[PDB]
Amino acid sequence: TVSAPATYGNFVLSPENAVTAISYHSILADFNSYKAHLTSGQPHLPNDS
Amino acid sequence: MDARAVAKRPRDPADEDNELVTALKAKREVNTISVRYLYHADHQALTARFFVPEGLVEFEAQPGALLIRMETGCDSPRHLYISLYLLGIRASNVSASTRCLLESVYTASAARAALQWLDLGPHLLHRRLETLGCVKTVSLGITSLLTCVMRGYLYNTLKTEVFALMIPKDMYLTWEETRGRLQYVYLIIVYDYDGPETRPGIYVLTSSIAHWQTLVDVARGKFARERCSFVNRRITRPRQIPLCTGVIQKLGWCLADDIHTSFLVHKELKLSVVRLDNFSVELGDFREFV
Amino acid sequence: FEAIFGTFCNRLEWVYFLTSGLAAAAHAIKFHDLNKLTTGKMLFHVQVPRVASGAGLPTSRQTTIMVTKYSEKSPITIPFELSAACLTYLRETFEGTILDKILNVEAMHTVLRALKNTADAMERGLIHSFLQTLLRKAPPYFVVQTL
Amino acid sequence: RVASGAGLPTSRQTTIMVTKYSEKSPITIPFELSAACLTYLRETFEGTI
Repeated sequence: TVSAPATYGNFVLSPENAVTAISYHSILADFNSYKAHLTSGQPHLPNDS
Repeated sequence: MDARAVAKRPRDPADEDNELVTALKAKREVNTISVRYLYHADHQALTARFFVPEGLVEFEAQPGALLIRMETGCDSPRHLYISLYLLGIRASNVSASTRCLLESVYTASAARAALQWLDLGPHLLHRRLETLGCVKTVSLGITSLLTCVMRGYLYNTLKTEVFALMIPKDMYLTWEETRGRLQYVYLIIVYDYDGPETRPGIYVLTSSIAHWQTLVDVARGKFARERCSFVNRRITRPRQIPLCTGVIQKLGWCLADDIHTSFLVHKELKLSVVRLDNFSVELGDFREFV
Repeated sequence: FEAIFGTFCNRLEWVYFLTSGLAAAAHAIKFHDLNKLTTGKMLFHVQVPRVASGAGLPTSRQTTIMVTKYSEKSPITIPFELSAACLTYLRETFEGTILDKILNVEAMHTVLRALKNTADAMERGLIHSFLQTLLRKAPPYFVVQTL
Repeated sequence: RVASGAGLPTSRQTTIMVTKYSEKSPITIPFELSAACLTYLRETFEGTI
């Protein structure tokens, strides 16, 4: 017997990603985490998006 | 800007932390490396690294010698790094005994190829050669590593001892009987045009003269026979284009009291040299006089 | 739009001389003053038993040999490089703005990461050199079996 | 990297970056319905069994 995910995973398009897509023509996943970690001074990522 | 900052004494690398120490202090981390004091940090001398074949390294196993770059037009290695002592085997300003000794000691395969390349081309030694200052370490092998200074005071890594420069006795020349406490040392090449070959002489000259005009005046005074030979070949053999009975290059400043005479031993063979301990290298290019 | 997902930095794995099985073949002694000396000698004194010979035959003699063992030197080197940007930003600040803070963090992390990588490479080089000196002296199987 | 003896070559400190991309492959399938079935589904006539 084995445990498996019971449903599909949901990916949310953040509001900041909207302005980045409109102006910068790119979407960076988990952008708020990127900004917080960059300004905090920790280079190593928490985990994959 | 503020008055206190302007008036403050200059920054002190003497006791301020090195960059790696600053970083490891910042993160509060320690590596096994003895990171605090960097070797060669206070070194003023400009250092170059050169690779040379095993045959030429003899007489460089003793630290201190002039390292010369010679040209070869072949596609394969275009330059070969040669020592001043070996170069004497070609000069006509070497006694027969010393030339025989150098010919016996340097009989490795690679050396004779350089000697062939030196005289297989039409051009004189002047256009073929260029000087690289003084060499100061050995790491032997089928190919050996040399380290060399091109604007320098000549010293060991910790500066625990000064390294001298040695010149073979037959090449050493002086043009004054009394020496001022400062005098410069030059590399001198002169050519004999009377013989069938353009026979070159190799000289090293110590003089208290720094100004080019008077040095060239004295040189033309002493080398009058060679100058007359140049004029004689020019008049005698037309459609030939000789040039520059002698050439000069400036290489060194030294305090005259330092000069000593010493013997040098390798392969349990004995050579006679002149020695300059507290030496320094200043490099100019070759220049021609007639 | 063009979507860039999570960016990954390599999770470099550390290794040490002591943690490796080759350390059991080795004896490791640390010595802060090693730079000054170049000679290491050990000496062996052995007396070999002699069996008392029979009648008539030539007799043995009280006999010894003295032998010495010598040192092999094999230093190892690793270079690592820093650019002008890290060197100048590691010791300077410009108006204290946020971007300058980012640059300072990047420079400090770059130099310390280079130091960590160099230390790991030095440990790897030490174990490599020990294997080199061990293998260069080991003779093959057939000669030792014949012996 | 690993160290080497003096005079031997040494490995330069090196880095590399790689960018994997994505691929697209949609899927479709039709299903049919009968006209009589559709019209009986939509509305009913005079009530009979």
